[PDB]
Amino acid sequence: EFNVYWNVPTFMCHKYGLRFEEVSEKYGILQNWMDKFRGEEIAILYDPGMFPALLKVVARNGGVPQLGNLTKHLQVFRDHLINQIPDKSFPGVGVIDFESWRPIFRQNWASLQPYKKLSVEVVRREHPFWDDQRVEQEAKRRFEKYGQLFMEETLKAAKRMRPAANWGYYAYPYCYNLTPNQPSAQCEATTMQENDKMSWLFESEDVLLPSVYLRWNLTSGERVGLVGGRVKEALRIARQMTTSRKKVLPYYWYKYQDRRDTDLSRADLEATLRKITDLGADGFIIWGSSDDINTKAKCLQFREYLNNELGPAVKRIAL
Amino acid sequence: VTLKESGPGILQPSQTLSLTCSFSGFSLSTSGMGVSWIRQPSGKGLEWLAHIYWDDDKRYNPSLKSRLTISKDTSRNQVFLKITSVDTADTATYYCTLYYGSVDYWGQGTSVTVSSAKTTPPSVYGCLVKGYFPEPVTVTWNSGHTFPAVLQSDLYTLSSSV
Amino acid sequence: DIQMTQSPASLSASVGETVTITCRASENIYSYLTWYQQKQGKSPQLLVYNAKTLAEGVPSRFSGSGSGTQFSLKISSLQPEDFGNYYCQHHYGTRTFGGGTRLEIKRADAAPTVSIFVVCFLNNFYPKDINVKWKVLNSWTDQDDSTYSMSSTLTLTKDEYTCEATHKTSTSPI
Repeated sequence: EFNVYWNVPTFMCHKYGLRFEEVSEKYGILQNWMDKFRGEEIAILYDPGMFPALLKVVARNGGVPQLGNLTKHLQVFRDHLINQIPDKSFPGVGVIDFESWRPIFRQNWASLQPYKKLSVEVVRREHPFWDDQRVEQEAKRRFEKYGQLFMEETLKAAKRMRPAANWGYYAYPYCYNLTPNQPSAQCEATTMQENDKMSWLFESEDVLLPSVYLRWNLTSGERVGLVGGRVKEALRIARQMTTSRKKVLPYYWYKYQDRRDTDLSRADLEATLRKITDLGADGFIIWGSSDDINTKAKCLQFREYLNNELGPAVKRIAL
Repeated sequence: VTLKESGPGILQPSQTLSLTCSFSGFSLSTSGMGVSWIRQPSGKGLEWLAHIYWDDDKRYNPSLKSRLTISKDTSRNQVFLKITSVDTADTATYYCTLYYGSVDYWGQGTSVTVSSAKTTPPSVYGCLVKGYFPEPVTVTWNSGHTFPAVLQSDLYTLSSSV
Repeated sequence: DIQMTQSPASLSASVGETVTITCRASENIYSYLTWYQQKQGKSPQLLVYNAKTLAEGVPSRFSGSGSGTQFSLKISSLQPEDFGNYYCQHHYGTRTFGGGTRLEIKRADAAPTVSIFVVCFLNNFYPKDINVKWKVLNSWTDQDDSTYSMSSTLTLTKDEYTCEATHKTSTSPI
């Protein structure tokens, strides 16, 4: 069993009469009825509720999870879920993407660094004479404790509300392969350790959604290894799991993440889809950004590519 | 809140220093609390020795290499410092310090002198005061500069002027 | 081991003037730094915590600045009571001090008057920098009239048995 899901926002081409029926008719991809963005096969809830966050620069609902009001978040989340997915019977894939911060304190690097600072800054204002060891310990503790609370409670509420859906957080489990610090395709060792201690998340989720977006600034081999390493990590997690069988459906993009004017070549599609399939993923989801099909020219050009390259590649390796 | 350091006063090279800090208006069980031991030889800088948190977590100055032990007894409401292998360079006034939230509390300090010298009253000859032990000597003129004393043959020497 | 270097070792000023004493860290310590005043002592006294936050009941003339490796302590419009010693103390893990700084009260240049210790009193001179030669134990007082004094004692028992003084007033001893 292997199912590919269409999550490209081709609703944006409907105003020009481009409905993309061949996606399921010719290519066997699971597609919402009438190519609705949300429907019985798939539905993404982007940034629902009021997750605590730092929006570029203001603190929404506490800034960091350990200052957040859970009740307020859940109120608004319910409103959004009901708005976005009105049909109680929803059986499809439900993707939640909040993208504010990682539940592992350590993994809030780089752009996410402010979540570490503010966490630490609060502790220092209370205990000005604590040393860095104590402060770091306390900030980590508080952050991970309420960060889990916010992710776990939202998932629980989601399942309670739409109990037949297959829910997952976008991009989890993380892996961080092919970084300046982790130059192999293998996932970073400490992150694999940290993934094992996040059973609370992976036991509750129905579907793991690792993001396997390719980069142009990589070799042909590394693009395969980038994808292999992330699908391995998610498979390793899923096969250790006790509550249910967990689906691995990696998030896949037909653009190069760092070369957005360029569509994946025939060679990368074959090679990367063959790796996702051969490792035994249960399928994958094709994603796209609204910005790349916001003109009639771009819709017809995207459709040319679907029918000349993307569509055939899925059909001949997968379905 | 008040802190009182207590100690031997004087001891001989090679012996163990045992200093006790005693607390009033404050419990050492209170979460987020830390106590430090600091010292200052006369006419010189401050030196941090050790630190302990309410949950028995400890920090030590690796300079002391490491002849120090810090500990506490919550039920006695006291903190202790042991220093093994004292030599004359451990001569100083020793302070314990408490940190809770934004506030900082210091004791009055306990003077510790490390030497072999037998106790000795001074000869008055600012006035020249020669070969006495231990400190301090009071000098006034008719009911309530007098120069700081200095060690000669392990006995203090000093003078004053009117 | 994190080391703290304060500069300058001494700093002279008048009442009303503004000064900035400095404290540099060997490695980075984010903002884990305190400032302390010590008068002649009297035990030390908290001035600034978290590098920039003013301690309770301390005038606004004091203020702390910087982060990581370079910190400073500014004192505006100096009041007479402000003269004394000053220390920074990091607490990133260990919590070791800097060597400190003695804030001096600026005074008119005065020469030392000598009474021989044989004992020698080089009394009431400014500035503190002095030198003594015989023809020995050397001791010094803190800044008082705002002047310094020194003793020098040349011990020789009755069987066995001049005091020159160089200073930035005159080129010769005496």
